[PDB]
Amino acid sequence: GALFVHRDTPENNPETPFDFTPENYKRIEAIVKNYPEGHKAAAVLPVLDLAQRQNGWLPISAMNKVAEILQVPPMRVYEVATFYTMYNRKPVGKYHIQVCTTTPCMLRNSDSILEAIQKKLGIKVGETTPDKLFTLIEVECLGACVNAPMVQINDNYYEDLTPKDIEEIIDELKAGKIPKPGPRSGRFSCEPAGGLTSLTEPPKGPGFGVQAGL
Amino acid sequence: SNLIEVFVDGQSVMVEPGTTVLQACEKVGMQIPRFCYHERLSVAGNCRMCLVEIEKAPKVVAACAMPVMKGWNILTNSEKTKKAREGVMEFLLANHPLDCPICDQGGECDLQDQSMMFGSDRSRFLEGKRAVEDKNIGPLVKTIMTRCIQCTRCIRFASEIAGVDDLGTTGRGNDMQVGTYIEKMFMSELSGNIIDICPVGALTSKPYAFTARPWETRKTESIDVMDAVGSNIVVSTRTGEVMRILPRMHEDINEEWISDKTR
Amino acid sequence: PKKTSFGSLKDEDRIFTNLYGRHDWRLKGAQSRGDWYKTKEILLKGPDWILGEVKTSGLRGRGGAGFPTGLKWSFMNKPSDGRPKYLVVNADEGEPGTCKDREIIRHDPHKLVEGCLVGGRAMGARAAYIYIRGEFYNEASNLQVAIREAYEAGLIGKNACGSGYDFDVFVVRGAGAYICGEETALIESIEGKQGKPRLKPPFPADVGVFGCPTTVANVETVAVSPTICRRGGAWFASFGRERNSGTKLFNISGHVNNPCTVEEEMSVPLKELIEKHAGGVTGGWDNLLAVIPGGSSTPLIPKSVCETVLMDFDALIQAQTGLGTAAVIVMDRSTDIVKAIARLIEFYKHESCGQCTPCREGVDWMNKVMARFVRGDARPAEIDSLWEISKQIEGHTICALGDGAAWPVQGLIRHFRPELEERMQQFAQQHQ
Amino acid sequence: EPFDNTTYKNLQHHDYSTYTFLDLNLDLSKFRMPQPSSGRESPRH
Ligand SMILES: Cc1cc2nc3c(=O)[nH]c(=O)nc-3n(C[C@H](O)[C@H](O)[C@H](O)COP(=O)(O)O)c2cc1C
Ligand code: SF4
Ligand code: SF4
Ligand code: SF4
Ligand code: FES
Ligand code: FES
Ligand SMILES: [K+]
Repeated sequence: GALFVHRDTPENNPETPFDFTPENYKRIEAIVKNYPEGHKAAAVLPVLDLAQRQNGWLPISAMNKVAEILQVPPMRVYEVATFYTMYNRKPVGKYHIQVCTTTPCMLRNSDSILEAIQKKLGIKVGETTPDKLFTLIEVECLGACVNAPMVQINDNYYEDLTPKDIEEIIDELKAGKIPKPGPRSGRFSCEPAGGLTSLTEPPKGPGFGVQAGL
Repeated sequence: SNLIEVFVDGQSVMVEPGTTVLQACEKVGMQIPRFCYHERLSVAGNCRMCLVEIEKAPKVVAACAMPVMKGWNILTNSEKTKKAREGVMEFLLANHPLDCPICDQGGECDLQDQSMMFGSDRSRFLEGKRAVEDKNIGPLVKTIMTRCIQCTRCIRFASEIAGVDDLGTTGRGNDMQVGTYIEKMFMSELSGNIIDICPVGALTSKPYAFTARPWETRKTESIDVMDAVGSNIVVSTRTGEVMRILPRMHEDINEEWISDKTR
Repeated sequence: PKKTSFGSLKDEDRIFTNLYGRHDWRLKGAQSRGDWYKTKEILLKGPDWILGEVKTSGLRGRGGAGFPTGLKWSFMNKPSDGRPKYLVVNADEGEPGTCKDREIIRHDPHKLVEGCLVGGRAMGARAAYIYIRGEFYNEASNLQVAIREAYEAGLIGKNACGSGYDFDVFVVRGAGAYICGEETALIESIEGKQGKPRLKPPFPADVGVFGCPTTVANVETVAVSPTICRRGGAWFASFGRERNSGTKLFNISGHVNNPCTVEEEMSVPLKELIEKHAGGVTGGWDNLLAVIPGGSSTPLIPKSVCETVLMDFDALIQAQTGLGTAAVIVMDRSTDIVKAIARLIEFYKHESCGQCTPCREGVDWMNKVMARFVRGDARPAEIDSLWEISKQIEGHTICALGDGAAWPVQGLIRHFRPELEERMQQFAQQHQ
Repeated sequence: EPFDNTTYKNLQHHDYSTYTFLDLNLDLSKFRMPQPSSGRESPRH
């Protein structure tokens, strides 16, 4: 699935109503100034991200709006939208769950994490629940390899999951709560699970080791 | 002078600084393979069919893009160079469809001709083939995009020559596609010219579809009268019947383009 | 006498002293651990002195290629020609098995922001763009908070650190693509185009981001830069072997008792590193089957080699692999080696940008082949076919992603051929 | 002030909203130095 050619539909067409709220416009006014004058096209990615946050996905009307305000050919914004994968060109659930499945997360049995999430929601990969609350997709390495298995929901990393651990978060989400991020195993971060083995000593103060010449 | 001396198969040739390897070989009557390099467009370097070995080097460089350095012995026909073309030509034909009999380009296709001059005689590809869906871009240029080799000649021509940033690439990976992403017609006074630059049968003349084959047409070098520019053209006939119109290169008038009305 | 055994890095040497986030990471916390200390006095020594410290320390890029950092940053050291000059930091941590970079921005953000100023002044740059991958939203915000703190403390901006040198820092988030970690493809995303690598020449030191000179450096190779200047390049070189000196962050993951990110010394033995910090291989060291030293772009190695191989660039190169990002991925006997590497290929196939021919049309070919090997639905005569297909991709591509996708296949065919042929026999006789 | 190595000091990211990153970038505007000019409003000019 996930075609790369747009077709007009009643709910997704260039006449769809989209426009940045004035508060967003102020934010854009500062994004464009991170780049040299005459190279205002560098704001395509952040501005497309900002639109997605406002709407949750990018209708065809949204992309054209980004093109109009940055003076960019409309096709040059369709290239960006289809290239990067965090741009949702179709509506997504309220919570986009993203189960990593690359080898490091596969070795630590992510399949059980994926299988557990399907069973709790009764949806196959790529699908959205009938209530439009959740969307589940497999993804590649998310950078939390040592904390495998793990998933991402919207903006947060939930790490060191086990079939029971993940199902709690879904229940917490389905109640309207904001589940705490970070690993659920008994550790906090990339530190060893079985007690520290390094930096178990107060950090040296300013000026330590400074050479004489300096 | 500022000319630098470089060797093509050992033969000395003097070139200006900033000349590319591919241009160095032309100076001595040697023509490197190519699909993405067009002398009248940007440099893309994304087909890798022009990879060439440089003597006393461990890597093969893209002749079209690489500027030449002083005293480079270019080995246009070494074993390493030959196996670079064979490898690349193997990847282009992996997913290409078996449309030569029903393809308008058949008989004047650069993929075909360069396959038989620089590629192997058979295939070791056992998997299934990619298939893309056609895209309508107007009543002139017919699109059968399963034959596109993602060379970007059309994208670079429309942006720079015709000045219409409406063609581009969407997706990524083996699924990357060339098109407009929406129902758009590429209607410009120079629209028909993307037919010629496309080295394969992905873009072909729609009015001319299925009417003739390249080998059975007689070429007559004549002039155009649809405007005052006097574009040089080649009129193709078959059994005393005009079949198509093609540009005839002239640097000082029309380069190698013609307008839709003429074409 | 130079040492012959490496490891046991004393904490007074560990540069990243807040690696695990057990102390305050803000400016006050950073300033209590030597960060942002005598930074002005470093700057006024001049760009040559700063490079001399990096050049003498034997530093090498920590992003995966491993080129000498002193030589690279010296390309920028030429008088301007009317254009800006930029330092770009590659925080697009996307290599599978690697998480070291995520632990520097999130927990030691000020150490990086100190690096930009030290590196930027060395290169004569006027500002720093930091490319932090999209999925690291929370980490990026932490980095943004640190930048504001530095801005309000006069440590950057106009008249940075009181030295008269202006330097701005900007953080730009990628929209999600592994390829955007490539130094040139990263530049394209900053410019707003698609993340497709450029050819070379020109090199970024000639025509970089926005067409101005640019140097792309990894977070790790930039975070440690101020400390090298402070503690002297001679001190840094004392660790690791010759031409491999320093300390490296390691991510040990997969089939280990206690997966962890730990800072150790270069040239540490692989067996010592796993047993000391990671708690050994799950099920005992004899349960070890294969190890991917430098993430996933590097060929795996079998157990017999893991018992004597040191963790540095040259020793691993001598083992038909590479240090890469130093992200150790461990695999045990229970691992299905073919499927495990068949998944890495399916990773590159999706992450391939698609611009150029061999990797666009060839990495999918390898992916389709490896799928049939997993089930055994092949024949032994195709193993040499896949070997040859891989060597047509390697070296014939615009970027190194094509190289990095052929190497995983070659490693599997090199060291584990019987499993492939063993698999095909079972399928042949079952379907009969 | 006492050194405690058993508590997580990275607890500010548990309550980041959906506009945190953009707002921080917005707040870091008055500090920025003026950008260089290419000389033309765009490559299309
Ligand atoms: C496909 C691909 C992905 C890469 N991803 C990263 C990355 O995530 N982080 C990084 O520092 N370098 C990455 N690199 C290497 C960069 O291109 C470049 O070599 C390095 O960032 C430059 O900094 P260095 O001097 O420390 O090596 C990648 C290269 C390739 C081909
Ligand atoms: S484009 Fe060329 S090779 Fe492909 S089907 Fe047409 S004639 Fe044959
Ligand atoms: S349609 Fe033709 S010209 Fe355009 S990219 Fe494909 S092969 Fe090249
Ligand atoms: S090797 Fe692959 S990822 Fe790299 S430039 Fe070529 S197509 Fe793109
Ligand atoms: S392999 Fe899953 S986060 Fe890296
Ligand atoms: S002709 Fe040189 S890579 Fe295409
Ligand atoms: K054609």
